[PDB]
Amino acid sequence: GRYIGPVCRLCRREGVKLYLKGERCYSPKCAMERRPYPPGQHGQKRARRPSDYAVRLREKQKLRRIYGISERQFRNLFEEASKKKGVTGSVFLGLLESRLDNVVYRLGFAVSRRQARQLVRHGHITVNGRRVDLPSYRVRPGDEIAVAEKSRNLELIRQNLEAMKGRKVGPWLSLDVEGMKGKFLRLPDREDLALPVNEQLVIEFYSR
Amino acid sequence: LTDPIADMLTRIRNATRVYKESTDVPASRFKEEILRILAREGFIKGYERVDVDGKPYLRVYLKYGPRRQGPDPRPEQVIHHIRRISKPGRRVYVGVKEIPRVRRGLGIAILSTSKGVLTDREARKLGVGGELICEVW
Amino acid sequence: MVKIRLARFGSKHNPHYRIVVTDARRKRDGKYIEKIGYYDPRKTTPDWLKVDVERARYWLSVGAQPTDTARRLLRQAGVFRQ
Amino acid sequence: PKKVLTGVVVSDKMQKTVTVLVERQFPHPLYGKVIKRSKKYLAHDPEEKYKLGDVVEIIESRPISKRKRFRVLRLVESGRMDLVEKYLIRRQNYESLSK
Amino acid sequence: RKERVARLLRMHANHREEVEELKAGDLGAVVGLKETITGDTLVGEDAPRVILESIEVPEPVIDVAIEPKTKADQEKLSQALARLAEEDPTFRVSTHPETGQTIISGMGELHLEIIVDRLKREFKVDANVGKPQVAYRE
Amino acid sequence: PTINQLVRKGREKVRKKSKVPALKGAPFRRGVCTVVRTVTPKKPNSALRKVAKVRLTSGYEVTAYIPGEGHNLQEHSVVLIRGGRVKDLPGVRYHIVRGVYDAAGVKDRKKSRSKYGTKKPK
Amino acid sequence: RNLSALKRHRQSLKRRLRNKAKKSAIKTLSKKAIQLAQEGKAEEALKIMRKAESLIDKAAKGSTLHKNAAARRKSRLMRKVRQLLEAAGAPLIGGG
RNA sequence: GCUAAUCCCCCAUGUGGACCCGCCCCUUGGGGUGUGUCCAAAGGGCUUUGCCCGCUUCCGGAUGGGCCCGCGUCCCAUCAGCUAGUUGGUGGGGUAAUGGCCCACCAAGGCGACGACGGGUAGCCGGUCUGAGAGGAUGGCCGGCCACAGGGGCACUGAGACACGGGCCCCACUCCUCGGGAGGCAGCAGUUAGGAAUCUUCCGCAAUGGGCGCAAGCCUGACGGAGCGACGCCGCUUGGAGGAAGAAGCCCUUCGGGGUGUAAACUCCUGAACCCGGGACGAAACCCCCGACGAGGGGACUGACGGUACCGGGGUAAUAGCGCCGGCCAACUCCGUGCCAGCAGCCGCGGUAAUACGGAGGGCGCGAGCGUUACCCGGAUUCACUGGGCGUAAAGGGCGUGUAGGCGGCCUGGGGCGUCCCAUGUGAAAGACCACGGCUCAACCGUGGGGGAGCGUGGGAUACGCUCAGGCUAGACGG
RNA sequence: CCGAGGGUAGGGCCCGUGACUGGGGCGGUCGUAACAAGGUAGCUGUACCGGAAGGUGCGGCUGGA
Ligand code: SF4
Ligand SMILES: [Mg+2]
Ligand SMILES: [Mg+2]
Ligand SMILES: [Mg+2]
Ligand SMILES: [Mg+2]
Ligand SMILES: [Mg+2]
Ligand SMILES: [Mg+2]
Ligand SMILES: [Mg+2]
Ligand SMILES: [Mg+2]
Ligand SMILES: [Mg+2]
Ligand SMILES: [Mg+2]
Ligand SMILES: [Mg+2]
Ligand SMILES: [Mg+2]
Ligand SMILES: [Mg+2]
Ligand SMILES: [Mg+2]
Ligand SMILES: [Mg+2]
Ligand SMILES: [Mg+2]
Ligand SMILES: [Mg+2]
Ligand SMILES: [Mg+2]
Ligand SMILES: [Mg+2]
Ligand SMILES: [Mg+2]
Ligand SMILES: [Mg+2]
Ligand SMILES: [Mg+2]
Ligand SMILES: [Mg+2]
Ligand SMILES: [Mg+2]
Ligand SMILES: [Mg+2]
Ligand SMILES: [Mg+2]
Ligand SMILES: [Mg+2]
Ligand SMILES: [Mg+2]
Ligand SMILES: [Mg+2]
Ligand SMILES: [Mg+2]
Ligand SMILES: [Mg+2]
Ligand SMILES: [Mg+2]
Ligand SMILES: [Mg+2]
Ligand SMILES: [Mg+2]
Ligand SMILES: [Mg+2]
Ligand SMILES: [Mg+2]
Ligand SMILES: [Mg+2]
Ligand SMILES: [Mg+2]
Ligand SMILES: [Mg+2]
Ligand SMILES: [Mg+2]
Ligand SMILES: [Mg+2]
Ligand SMILES: [Mg+2]
Ligand SMILES: [Mg+2]
Ligand SMILES: [Mg+2]
Ligand SMILES: [Mg+2]
Ligand SMILES: [Mg+2]
Ligand SMILES: [Mg+2]
Ligand SMILES: [Mg+2]
Ligand SMILES: [Mg+2]
Ligand SMILES: [Mg+2]
Ligand SMILES: [Mg+2]
Ligand SMILES: [Mg+2]
Ligand SMILES: [Mg+2]
Ligand SMILES: [Mg+2]
Ligand SMILES: [Mg+2]
Ligand SMILES: [Mg+2]
Ligand SMILES: [Mg+2]
Ligand SMILES: [Mg+2]
Ligand SMILES: [Mg+2]
Ligand SMILES: [Mg+2]
Ligand SMILES: [Mg+2]
Ligand SMILES: [Mg+2]
Ligand SMILES: [Mg+2]
Ligand SMILES: [Mg+2]
Ligand SMILES: [Mg+2]
Ligand SMILES: [Mg+2]
Ligand SMILES: [Mg+2]
Ligand SMILES: [Mg+2]
Ligand SMILES: [Mg+2]
Ligand SMILES: [Mg+2]
Ligand SMILES: [Mg+2]
Ligand SMILES: [Mg+2]
Ligand SMILES: [Mg+2]
Ligand SMILES: [Mg+2]
Ligand SMILES: [Mg+2]
Ligand SMILES: [Mg+2]
Ligand SMILES: [Mg+2]
Ligand SMILES: [Mg+2]
Ligand SMILES: [Mg+2]
Ligand SMILES: [Mg+2]
Ligand SMILES: [Mg+2]
Ligand SMILES: [Mg+2]
Ligand SMILES: [Mg+2]
Ligand SMILES: [Mg+2]
Repeated sequence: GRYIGPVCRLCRREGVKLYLKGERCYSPKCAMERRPYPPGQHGQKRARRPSDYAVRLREKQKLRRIYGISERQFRNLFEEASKKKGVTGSVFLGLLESRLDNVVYRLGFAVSRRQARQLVRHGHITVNGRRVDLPSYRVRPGDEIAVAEKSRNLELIRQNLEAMKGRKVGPWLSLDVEGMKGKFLRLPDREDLALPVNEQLVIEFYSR
Repeated sequence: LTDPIADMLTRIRNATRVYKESTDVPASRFKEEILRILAREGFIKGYERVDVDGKPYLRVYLKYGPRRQGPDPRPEQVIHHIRRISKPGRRVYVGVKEIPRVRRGLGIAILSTSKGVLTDREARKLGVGGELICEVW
Repeated sequence: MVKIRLARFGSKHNPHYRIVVTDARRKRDGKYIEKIGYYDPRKTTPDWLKVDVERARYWLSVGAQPTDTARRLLRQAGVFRQ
Repeated sequence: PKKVLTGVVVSDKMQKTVTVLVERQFPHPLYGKVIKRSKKYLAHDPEEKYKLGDVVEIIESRPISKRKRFRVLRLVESGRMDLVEKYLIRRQNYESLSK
Repeated sequence: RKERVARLLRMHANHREEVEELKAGDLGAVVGLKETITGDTLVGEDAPRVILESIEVPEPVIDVAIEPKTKADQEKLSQALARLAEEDPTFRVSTHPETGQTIISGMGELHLEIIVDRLKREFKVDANVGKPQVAYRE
Repeated sequence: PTINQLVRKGREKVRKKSKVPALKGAPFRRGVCTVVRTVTPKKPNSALRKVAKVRLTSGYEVTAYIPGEGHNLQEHSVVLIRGGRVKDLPGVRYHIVRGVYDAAGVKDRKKSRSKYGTKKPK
Repeated sequence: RNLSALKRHRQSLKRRLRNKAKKSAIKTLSKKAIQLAQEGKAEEALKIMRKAESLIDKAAKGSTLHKNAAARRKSRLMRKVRQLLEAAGAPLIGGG
């Protein structure tokens, strides 16, 4: 299945804070805030100038690990974006963003994709009325992604919806808080999202 | 002599790298038509029908860029490159759809066709094809 | 003799017939002569049936023979209405 | 259509039959240049009115014998023995190429 | 490995009866098994993967040397004394540490001299027999 | 070469030569051990490499390397082999596959146990 | 270990008899007429070749002969008889 | 020895057809015309002065074939000559039909360096895999064509076969009980053998399709489904949030410390599995009445998968492994060993302090998989058309002469073969591509769209190549 | 008449194998031919000779002076 392991060690190796926990990521108990160096016996040792391959690898695992997705599913997607028309980098990022378990997370139904995933899987998510429990559904523009009207009586969803009141969401999004509905308006433009990934380098990685 | 056309392109090629003012190639109406294009696209200043010991030739007045500053002042070339495609040993015959795009348009391709001796930009608009004579840029 | 027949396509538990004209002794899913319509028995799309009325008329006239359940689809699309 | 070919009689040494040598040209599938391939057809001459050197035309026809499937359509040019020479010399050149 | 039991058989005096089941504490034969050799354990395809006590106690108490003479049917000897070491588990095919010639270890003289002809009349092996050579010293 | 030359003669296609003929193009082949012993490798190495002589079902009789630390292969041992030569032993062009037939896996191997046929311990 | 193909077989043999016998008659009568046509016997030839022609066609009614074979069978017959009769005329009565 | 018919034959009728000969159109044996001759046929069913189902001859249709022709189709030239039914002719046999298919005779030809003959290997294509493309490789599954039905020969019946589950004969093998008989799983399952390796002696004719039948219906291992196998692709799970400047253990340590590590514990939340309930789409035709057995309208029967999917209620935190960590190449330290044991794809590593062996800790990579072996394409621009070379790196023939061949100066004209242009026919379906849509997604699957290269046909253009014609003197030859 | 094939006889091609044998590739004995004018410039086609590399004749090459 998913990576399903110790998630702080990931950030530490990447040297960038990947937001994989929600609440704790903002705490000063965040591993990154206390120990911004790679996991393992050799964390505090002077770095060796990473090779060109070394760069593209790590720049890819970043983007990969963020969305919490298998190298397989990730690769098909990338490859899908290459067959696709126009800009490979953006379209890849777009299709990545278009994943159900991600959209759910973008609308604050959950604090982590990990959590969001479980929400989709365990059923508590719907799409245009009817339930959808597959954490991979390419959400297309125009979709109403609410909470299960049969599962709205759950604190975890409530509290996470309780907080999502005023937050300015994706331009590609709209959020009916309280009523627990959500809409998917558009697919992202390049600028619309800022994440610590030089998308061009991932392309260069598979271009090997 | 076997290929006059190549020779012509070559008399030109040799002439430019030594920066000759002019250069003569023996005359043929087909060589004319190609030289016609060379001037009209600004690869040369033009040509003129001459005579050496009663033999019809064609003086080609070469064209170059400005003098240059630095350790080597030899001007940039106008005809950077010129080579035969179609040859007596192996003829090249593109149709319209397959006429190449020489150097992203920065250069030209010459082709002899049923409507005359045209360029790639030229034969395309007229929607034809023929013998891919040579390529220049 | 030349027939009007359903040639199964689709997949396992996803039937999707092509109403078709072919020789009787031909394999059910083999090379047919012409396609004159399709048929989705599950009815999972709005138009789960479409018959080229004009062409079915041509073949029907020359000796083409519909199957029992072939003409039902054909009758339903009114190839026999006066 | 009934295929029609143009070739030369290189043998009239049969009864009511002549051998028509037909040349064809085409670009090489990978190296482009035009190359000459040829072939010999046995043509039906029911009158024996065609002789060596006759540049003639032969038309696709119903079988006359084994490998006779062409009748002579018409004459185009007579006495082209020079072509006979070319075909004939090479055939004689083969005598050296033995072991 | 997983094995398909197909039919079930009972051997009588003058006929074999096909049966549907063999309850515990009962015996019979089974068709469809291919990898199962004697001394193995079969469990239901979702059953506790246990293994019965094998067997294992008697030790071969006669040993005789066999040499493939002249010479190259020692490889034709090997795949055919393999068809038998798993089916008649009694006899051993041992090669001596020092001066190692093959020592077909039998449970008896007759258990070897009826295995003697299996190799000679059924596996043919151009060989002649005798005794094992000694691991001497100086 | 001139283009006309190319039309006449053309380019010779390159044919590959199987580095493992005895397999009969199979992924693996079974065989019996006629001889099991040690052979010393060539310069600049020095050792006593464990190897086995094997008569394959393919008719061939080859010599095959035995990987890992320690083994149990003797004469008449039925053994499975795979491709891959040992650089230091000329004539050896195949490896015995550990943990198949009368070949045991390496006792007490913890790392990389699949290439040596050892089962995962508790 | 059984079928109705043997039935098909039993039938095949029975048909073979009818077919053979018919074809026999045809060959016998044909050559016979042709022979008379060569000696001519102009009358008796044509007199015979008619019962030949008939039996040729009568067989073609069934599976014995194909139409376009009997057509051939009849063609060659008459051409043979007539060409023969050309040596020593007097072709009477009627047939062709 | 008896006997019926839709079994066989004879006579009649002759729209018509078939054959010979003559004429007419046409042009290979196409279509008329007349004289002569030859040829048809079957009955059964009911509601019964009439329809149904069959029969016969002819013509046209439609679909399915036969045969023929152009071009395309692997390796070896250390295979260079091959051929007497051989090549053509005339006559005849034969066939649905051409043909040396076969036969008699006559002629002496036919093929081959543009590779005959011989040897090796191979079912061919749609496509598939790879590749920037050109190319290379490949034809499993599905679709089209071919070939075969233990090894061979033969013909019979038939619209169709020289017939897998039809017949005859020879062979080999097996098998039943002294004359003879039997068998043909390259059908569906299954056994056995071989092998590194490949499945259930399943369910159902409910669907679609096939043969027969007026119909009811019967048959159908086609087929629709089920089983086994990570073999492949796709989807999903083994949890989610919180949780110490951070327990125990283990590893490292300069003995200060560092690492595993928010990882675990523990807190709360969710709820794969399982439990109960409901429960399919695929199935409306054939059939019945009305109408007329038509058109049209109504009505009834039918589910192998399967009480399966799916929907609802309840509901337990609930599998992780494999490779690698000298360089290529991402991931480093301790101990053990000491050219031993061992690693290895290449360079190479191991000889006492090894990031290269073996364990450990840690780490990197993928994740119900990870690795390995074999093979194919790639990188190999390392057979170089795209797109390489040959003074010294491998490579100019020892030198001439010349055959075939490839190639060829200037001007004008004819033809239009290449070449180019447009139109049109073909380029099946599946696949590929783009678009939407159906299974909750995806794989899978459906519906539309785009069609190209190639060849057929029609028209068009004439610069270059071709060819034909006429002139020139700069090449070349001569005085 | 032809005809599966059976038989007789004589050829051709390819595969496997064979006492013995030729050199080849890979892992101590004798000399020192080549690389420095390698201590006789070297290489060379050929010829004869010698345990062995080699020597020498005739001509050739410079990749020697
Ligand atoms: S807490 Fe800080 S370190 Fe741990 S995962 Fe969230 S962000 Fe990365
Ligand atoms: Mg793209
Ligand atoms: Mg790539
Ligand atoms: Mg199912
Ligand atoms: Mg003839
Ligand atoms: Mg064994
Ligand atoms: Mg070493
Ligand atoms: Mg053993
Ligand atoms: Mg008779
Ligand atoms: Mg018949
Ligand atoms: Mg008939
Ligand atoms: Mg009666
Ligand atoms: Mg009667
Ligand atoms: Mg009559
Ligand atoms: Mg003859
Ligand atoms: Mg004839
Ligand atoms: Mg013949
Ligand atoms: Mg003839
Ligand atoms: Mg040829
Ligand atoms: Mg073969
Ligand atoms: Mg084959
Ligand atoms: Mg196929
Ligand atoms: Mg056969
Ligand atoms: Mg068989
Ligand atoms: Mg047989
Ligand atoms: Mg049959
Ligand atoms: Mg048969
Ligand atoms: Mg057949
Ligand atoms: Mg059978
Ligand atoms: Mg049987
Ligand atoms: Mg079977
Ligand atoms: Mg199956
Ligand atoms: Mg059925
Ligand atoms: Mg049915
Ligand atoms: Mg059944
Ligand atoms: Mg099936
Ligand atoms: Mg599975
Ligand atoms: Mg998967
Ligand atoms: Mg601390
Ligand atoms: Mg600790
Ligand atoms: Mg600590
Ligand atoms: Mg946790
Ligand atoms: Mg719940
Ligand atoms: Mg609960
Ligand atoms: Mg239903
Ligand atoms: Mg009524
Ligand atoms: Mg239930
Ligand atoms: Mg539920
Ligand atoms: Mg837990
Ligand atoms: Mg790896
Ligand atoms: Mg790598
Ligand atoms: Mg590294
Ligand atoms: Mg290792
Ligand atoms: Mg050291
Ligand atoms: Mg050490
Ligand atoms: Mg190590
Ligand atoms: Mg290593
Ligand atoms: Mg390769
Ligand atoms: Mg290549
Ligand atoms: Mg390339
Ligand atoms: Mg080139
Ligand atoms: Mg050289
Ligand atoms: Mg020279
Ligand atoms: Mg010449
Ligand atoms: Mg010219
Ligand atoms: Mg020329
Ligand atoms: Mg033209
Ligand atoms: Mg298509
Ligand atoms: Mg969709
Ligand atoms: Mg389509
Ligand atoms: Mg002239
Ligand atoms: Mg014979
Ligand atoms: Mg014989
Ligand atoms: Mg016999
Ligand atoms: Mg020999
Ligand atoms: Mg030897
Ligand atoms: Mg010397
Ligand atoms: Mg010396
Ligand atoms: Mg010397
Ligand atoms: Mg010297
Ligand atoms: Mg020297
Ligand atoms: Mg000398
Ligand atoms: Mg001596
Ligand atoms: Mg001497
Ligand atoms: Mg000298």
